[PDB]
Amino acid sequence: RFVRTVLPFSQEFQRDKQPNAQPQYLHGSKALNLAYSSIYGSYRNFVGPPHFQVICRLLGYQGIAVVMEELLKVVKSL
Amino acid sequence: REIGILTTNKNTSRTHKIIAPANLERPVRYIRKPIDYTILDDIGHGVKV
Repeated sequence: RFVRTVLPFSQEFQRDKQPNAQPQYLHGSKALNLAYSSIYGSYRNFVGPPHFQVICRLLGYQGIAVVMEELLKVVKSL
Repeated sequence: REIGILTTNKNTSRTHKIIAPANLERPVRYIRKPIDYTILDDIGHGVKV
């Protein structure tokens, strides 16, 4: 399992603003939205096999190859 | 083809847990013989008496 560190050395991510819309577009009604958020809150504090398998399913094979090549280039630069 | 560029074969094979030879080691019967001192003469610069 992967867990977050302490005293971060980088804070330059500056992610994009979250999209906001009616409750219907995301997990149906408002009551349903809270339940799902609580359910998935246990996966936020760590990264493990469940995250990797979902990535494999979503990325197929092209995503894996491009990610591997980019990681190799990153290692080469470092 | 894209994931295949970075892929190599696996040197994995299957063999049985125990493998025996085609011919086993049969026992050899014992024969009593006297001490002979004329068996090392044929090797090296031996002496015949």
